[PDB]
Amino acid sequence: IVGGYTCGANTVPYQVSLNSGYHFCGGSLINSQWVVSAAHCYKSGIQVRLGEDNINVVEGNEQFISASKSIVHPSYNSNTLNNDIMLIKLKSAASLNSRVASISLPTSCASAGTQCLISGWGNTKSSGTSYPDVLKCLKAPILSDSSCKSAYPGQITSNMFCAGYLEGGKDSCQGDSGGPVVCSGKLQGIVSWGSGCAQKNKPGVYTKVCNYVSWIKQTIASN
Ligand SMILES: c1cnc2c(c1)ccc1cccnc12
Ligand SMILES: [Ca+2]
Ligand SMILES: [O]
Ligand SMILES: [V+3]
Repeated sequence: IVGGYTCGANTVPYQVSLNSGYHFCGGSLINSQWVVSAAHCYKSGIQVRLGEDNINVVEGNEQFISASKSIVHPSYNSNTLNNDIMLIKLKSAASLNSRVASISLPTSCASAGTQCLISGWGNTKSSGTSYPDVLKCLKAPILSDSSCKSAYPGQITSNMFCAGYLEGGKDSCQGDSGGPVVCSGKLQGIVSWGSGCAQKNKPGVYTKVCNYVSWIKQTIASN
């Protein structure tokens, strides 16, 4: 997260770190047994880390639970990043309390202009590299479909939305992938892609979670 702020420990209690020996992506806890992340975050050997603030120190609220199964969306296209969503089933159920809690799926899509909370442990620089140990946060508005399409002509599908600031300075970045975009208490986005980070006229692009609730529910119903 470039241009954000330190969230404060366990104030984003649905935020997960995906670990394969190291943090490589975020995700969102949607119930005691399932995490939503980006399909482009797929890898084998994932451990889900819940209750994290500093990802390099055991602070006392963590739950570390291995994935038993990962399910990339059937129509995920890694070339276009269309349908950039994946479900991760936990080997054992998370214990839900104030420091670890699920985030609700949407019933309806979010509106443009809605201020959302984006979070993660990604790069905090738009040029150069600096990775934070504690969870970073960013408040960012959903942008119009037309502004999004103007920013990335020929690249935005109906399963994507832009959020952020056309002036630059504030964005998600490398290592935030797969993490939440929460608007009015619903998981509306997943950190997907952009063109650099925090550049003028290049806002972040997010998977539009409201288009996947049927697939999520059906999948959870049978796995
Ligand atoms: C870890 C983190 N981010 C990424 C990947 C792995 C792989 C692909 C990709 C494409 C767009 C944005 N982020 C990532
Ligand atoms: Ca920790
Ligand atoms: O990334
Ligand atoms: V990334």
